[PDB]
Amino acid sequence: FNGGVGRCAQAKQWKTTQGRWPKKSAEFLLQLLRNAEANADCKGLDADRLVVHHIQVNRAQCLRRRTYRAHGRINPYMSSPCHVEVILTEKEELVSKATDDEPAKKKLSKKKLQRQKEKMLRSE
Amino acid sequence: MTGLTNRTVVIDGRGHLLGRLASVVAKYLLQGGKVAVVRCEELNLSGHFYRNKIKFLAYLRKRCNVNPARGPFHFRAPSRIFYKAVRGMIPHKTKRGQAALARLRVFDGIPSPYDKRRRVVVPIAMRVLTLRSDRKYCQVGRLSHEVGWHYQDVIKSLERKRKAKLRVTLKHNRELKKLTVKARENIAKAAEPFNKIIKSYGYEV
Amino acid sequence: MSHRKFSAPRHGSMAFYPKKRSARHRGKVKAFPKDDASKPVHLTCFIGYKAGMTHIVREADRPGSKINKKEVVEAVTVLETPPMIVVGAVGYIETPFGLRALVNVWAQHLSEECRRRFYKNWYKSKKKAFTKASKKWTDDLGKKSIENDFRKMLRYCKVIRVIAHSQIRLIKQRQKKAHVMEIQLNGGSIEDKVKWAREHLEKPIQVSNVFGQDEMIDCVGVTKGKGFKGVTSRWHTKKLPRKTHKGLRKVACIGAWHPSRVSTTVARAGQKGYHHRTEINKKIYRIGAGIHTKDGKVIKNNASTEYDLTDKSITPMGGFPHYGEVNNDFVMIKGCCIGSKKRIITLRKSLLKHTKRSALEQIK
RNA sequence: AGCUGGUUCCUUCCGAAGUUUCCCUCAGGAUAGCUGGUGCAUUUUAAUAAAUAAUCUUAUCUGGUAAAGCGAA
RNA sequence: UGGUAUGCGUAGAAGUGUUUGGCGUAAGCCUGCAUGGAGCUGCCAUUGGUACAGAUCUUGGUGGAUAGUAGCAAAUAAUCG
RNA sequence: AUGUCGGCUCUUCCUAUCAUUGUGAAGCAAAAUUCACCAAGCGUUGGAUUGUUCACCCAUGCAAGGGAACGUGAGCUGGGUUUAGACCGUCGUGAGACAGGUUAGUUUUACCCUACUAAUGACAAAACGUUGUUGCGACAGCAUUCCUGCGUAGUACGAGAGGAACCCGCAGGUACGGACCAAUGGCACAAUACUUGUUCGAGCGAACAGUGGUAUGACGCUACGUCCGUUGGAUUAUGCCUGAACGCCUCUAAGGUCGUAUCCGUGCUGGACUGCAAUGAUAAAUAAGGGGCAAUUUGCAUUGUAUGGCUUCUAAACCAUUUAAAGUUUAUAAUUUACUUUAUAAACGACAAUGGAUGUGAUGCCAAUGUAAUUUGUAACAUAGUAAAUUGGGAGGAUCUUCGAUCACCUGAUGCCGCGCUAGUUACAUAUAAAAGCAUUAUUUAAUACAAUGACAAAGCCUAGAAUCAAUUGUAAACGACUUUU
Repeated sequence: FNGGVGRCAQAKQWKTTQGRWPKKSAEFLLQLLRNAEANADCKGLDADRLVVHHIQVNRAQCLRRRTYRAHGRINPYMSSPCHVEVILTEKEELVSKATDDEPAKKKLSKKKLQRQKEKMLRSE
Repeated sequence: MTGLTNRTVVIDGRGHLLGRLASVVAKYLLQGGKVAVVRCEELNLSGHFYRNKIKFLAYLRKRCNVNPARGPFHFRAPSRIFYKAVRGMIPHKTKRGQAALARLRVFDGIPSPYDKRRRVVVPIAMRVLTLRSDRKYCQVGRLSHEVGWHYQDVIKSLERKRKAKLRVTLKHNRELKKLTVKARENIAKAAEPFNKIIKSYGYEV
Repeated sequence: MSHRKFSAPRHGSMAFYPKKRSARHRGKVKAFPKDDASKPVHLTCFIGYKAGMTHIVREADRPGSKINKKEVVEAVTVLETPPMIVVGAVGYIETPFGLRALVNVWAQHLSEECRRRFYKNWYKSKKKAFTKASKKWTDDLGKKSIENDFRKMLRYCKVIRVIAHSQIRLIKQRQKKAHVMEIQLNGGSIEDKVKWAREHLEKPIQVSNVFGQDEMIDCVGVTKGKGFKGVTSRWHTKKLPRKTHKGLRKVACIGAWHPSRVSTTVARAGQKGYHHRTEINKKIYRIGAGIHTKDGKVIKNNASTEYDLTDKSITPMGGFPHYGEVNNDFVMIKGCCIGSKKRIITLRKSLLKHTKRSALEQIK
C-alpha cells in the first residue's frame, strides 16, 4: 500500500526505500502478541521458542460517517476496523521423511543392469 | 567450439561487403552456427567513400525529439555498424531473436584468443568476387571515423601489435612445417607403413 | 500556424541538461592535456578547497589596450591547496571499448584520512583496510607482487595516472574526509611515469611544481545546490504578468496539441544546482606560501606585495566566512570559480596553448 | 415522439435493399422491385418430346452514337 | 399445471463453491468432493411476469484513484505543568 | 462539445538565405548594393497607434528574411469577435433584426496515466560473491554570437569626388549561455538604536499595534555587479592538378589537391540504473566455527558431453595489400626488418582443379596385435624408434576475457621409478560378444570416457570485513538521498 507514503531511511534494513512508523497499528498488534504469550503459558508452551508463524489481517465492516462538502455534495468519511489474526508456534527440529522408486523390468532392461555389472569391468 | 558443426566460426571481415556478410551470418545464427566476426574495420561497403558518408549521416538526423535518449543509437564503431546490419535482418523484437544475437560476437581488429584462430572466408560475402570491376567502394572503418568513431586510431595500434605477434608465430609455423614434411618423407620409403596407406589412398591428398 | 512572430533566444542552453544532482564531488576530468613526450613528469592537477574571495588591485599592461598604466580592481578566489600525498599509481591500456585500468599499486603506509574515505562508519570500523596489501611489502617484494605489478604497467599501459590524496588535517574544516583523485602524469616516457610514481609513494608534492603565476588553469567544481526551485529562476523564463489566475511563476505554454508531446526543451522545474561543470581560462594571481617558523614565527607576508610591505597574511580579519583559518599553500585565482563554500574543486592545466595575450601577461 | 438509446438462449438452412411511384413528402410510410416461408399443379422440365424456361448461334427487324462529312441540307 | 415414474428425500432435499469424471457443434447436462438443513425432480401434454452485459438502465454492494494522494491551513496559539 | 482571434509566455523545425561563414555572377573600378550557391549553426529587435495578425510610423544596429505543428484559454488576458443590461444609425405596424458602431459583462478541475522535469531504488543477470573506493565511456544532448575602434588607411583602388575600419595583429563591447557574492547595489536578523500610541506604579529592560513605524543594518541569499565560453578532420559550395573521350585540348571520364558559421569529433553536459574495468578489506571471533582455494579430493548426488568405446572434435592454422591483366610461389644471382626489393628461368595461367582437411605442431574413430553399453592379457623377431619425475636462475607475454599475487620459453643442476613402449610380422590364451531374436529398433538404454555443479555426517589447506539505520555535519535537501561524523 505504497503511496503516497514518502520515505524513510530506516526501511533500508528491509531493503525498501518507503518506511513509516504507524504507531496505533503497532500497539494493537502488541496487545494481541501478549495475549497469545499469556495463552502460551497456560498451555505450558516454551516461551523462548515462540516464533510468530502466522499473522493474517483482513478487513472488518466499515463504520459510516459522511462529511459535507462544497456545492451541496455529501461524500462518505468511513472508518476502517480490522480483523487481526496471529498464531505462535514452538521451533521444530528438521523433519525429513522418504519416498520410493517403482522401476525397471524388461528386454534391454534386464540386460542393462545385469550385463553392465556382471561381465563388465568397472574402471575405478 | 562444440557444434552443429563448429560453434565458433571466426570470419574475416576483410573484403566482405557489409550486407552480403550480414545476411549470410543472420542465417547461420538462426541455424545455430554461433559466429564471431573479426576485423570489421577491414569490412567494406560498396558506393564511394563520400556516398557512404552522406548515407550514414542521414541517420544521425533521426532523433527522438522529446527525450532523444529513447531515440535512435547511432552506433559509431564498425563492429557496431556490422552489428546493426545483422540485427535488422534478424527479428530482434522476438525472444528467439535475442538468442540469435547472443550467438553473435563482433570485434574490430581481431583480439583474444581469436588471432591464432583461422579467419574463415564466406565467399558470397567477398567483395572482390561479387563486386564489378572499376566500381569504387568504401571501407566501413573510414566511414566510422567520420561519424565520430574515436577508436580508429586506437584499433590501428592494437592491430599492428597483434600483427607482430602473428608474424613471429607464422615464421616459426613455416619453419616447423618444413621439418614435419621431411620427417614423414624420410621414414616413408624406408619400410612400407607409409607406402601402404598413401598409395592405396593414391587420390591427390 | 502562428509563428513566434518575434524570433527569440531560447531560454537556457540544452548543453547542460538533463540537470541531475552530481554523484562524485571529486571532479572527473573528461579531458587531459595528452602526454607530449619530452616534458616534465608532473601531475596535471591538484585538489583545493574554497577559502573564499578577497578582492585585489594590479596595473594592467596589454599592448594596445587603453587599460594601460591604469590600475584595475578585480574579484578573487582563494583556494587552500595543502600538499597532496602520492599514495598510488594506476596504468591504463587503450582497448577498442575504452581505457581500462589493469593495475592499482599502493604505498606501504596509508595514513588515516586516506583510509577514512573507504569507510562511512569510522568508530565502528576495525580499520583493517589495507593490512594484507601492506603485507606484500614484507614478503619477497617484486618477485611475488609489487614490482611485478609495476612491470606490467611499464610493459603496456599507454596512460598512467597517480592516486593523490589531500591533507585535510591542515585545514580546520571538521571533515577529516580527505578526497581521492587520479591525476594524469604528462610525463615523456611511460617507463619514467611509473618510476617517479614509485618514488613519490608516501611523499608530498607541492603546488609550486605543477603551477606558475599567471598560468591558465581550469577550475572544476560541483555548483551550489539550492533546492527544488521555480521555473522562472531555473531556466530564466520571464515572470508572467500579475493578471495571472493561480500562480504567476510558471511557463505558460508547454507547446502544441500536435505533437502530443512534452518536449525536454521546455523550461521545467527540476534541479537548479549540484552540477559538475568545467570553466576554463582562469589566471593565477599568486601561488601563496603558507610556510612557517624557524625560531622566528613566520606566516609573514602572504598578503604582501612589493608595494604594500605590510606583513600578515591573505586571511581577512576574522578568518574567511564559513571556511577560514587558511594556514597553507594557496593558488589565488582570477575571480569566479565554480563551487560553493567548503567544496572540493580540482585545479587543472589548460588543455591548449592560449595565445590570448591577456594571458600571457606577467601581471604584478 | 416519424427521434436517440437499449431489447433478454443457441444451432441449422436460405438470405436482402438503399431503387420505382405518391405523399407539407425529403430523418417516415404506403406502393412496386428485391427476400423468406407456406405450399399447389405437372414432371418425358417424375418418382421402380413432336411440352418448355432462357442464354449462344442462326435467320429476320430496329437505331443516329463512335467514326466520318462540310468542294451534303 | 394436468398426468406419470407404485420418482427422489432429513440414512441429507433444494441451494451453492468446486483442476471430480464424462456427454453434446451449442444452447447446456450429469456426476464426484465440500458446505447444507427441508423439502425436491425427469418424462408426455398443458401456460407464462420465461433466460441479460449493456438501456447517460434501476436498486444494492465493491474496487483502482487512495491506509492515503485532496485535505482536515483564515481569526498569531500555544506552552510550563 | 476537438476550448474563436490577437497580444503576453514558451517550443522545435523548415527554407524558397536578408544578415553572419566559405563561395561563384555583375554593364562590382573603390565604396556600396544586386544575383545565385553550400548552408537554418547563429541573428531577425525597442516603441507610438490598432483588439489586430496584417498594417502604418519612429529609432538603432552591417542586417531588423519568409514559412510549418487555424501552436499555445485545468497558462493568462477576455480587449475584438460572440449571450443575458445598455445606447445609437438604418429598417420595421410591432415585437425585433443588423455578419453596423458603442459601453458593462463568473475563464471551473490534475492529487490519475503517460510524457517530461527533478528525486529514491530492489531482485536476479552473473563471460566467476559481498561491500566500499576508484574509474571508463557506450549512447544521447551540444553553443558561443556579432560589431565597432585602433590597424591594414588617406594606402590599395580611383581621372576626381572619394576609398576597402579589409584577413595578419590588437582592444573593447553586443547578443546568448554558465558561473560566482569580494566589492558595489538590493533584501530583512522582527539584530541594534530611535520614535509614536498603550501597558508593566515610575525606572531599567521589555510586551502589545498579527514583523508597529523609522534610520542603520550583519552570518546568508541575490542584482543592475563581476568572472568564464575550446580545437581539429571529413569535405560542400568552389578554385584546381594530371589526362582521355575528341591523335589534339580540356577541373573529370579513371586517378589526384585544397576547401564552409556545415557535419562529426576534440571539448562541454547526463552517465549504459546492475554495460564494464581496476583495487581493498573480505567477516561474524572461539564455549565457536564461519567463510576461502575449492579450480579441489572421497562415499554419494545433480547436470551436460558422447549417447552403443567414440556412431567425436579442434581458442595451431593458407599473407601484408592496392586490386579485375588485378595476382598465390619456388629456386638460382643480388636484397631485406618485412612471402620486401631487383634481374633471369619456371609455376596453382579468377580452368576442371580447388574448398574441407594437407586435420595442414599431418586430428580423429587412436592406444586397443579381438577396436569395446568388458577390458584384451601374455611370447618372439628384426627395422624404424619412443622416454617417466623434480628443483633453481635469467628474460617474456594479456584488446568484452572461462583465475594479469596467472600461464610460458630458455638455460643449468639433481638424482633414479625404468612407469609407459608404438607401428610391422608372427606365437599362446580367453571373458564380452550367443542383447531369444527370427519381427532386433521402439517406451529405445548406458559400463565407461571428458567437462561443470553439488553437498549430507566426516576427511585433507587459509583467514579473521563492513554496509545500512540511530545519533551527527551543511558544503545537502520537500521526503529518501547527497556530503561530513563519533
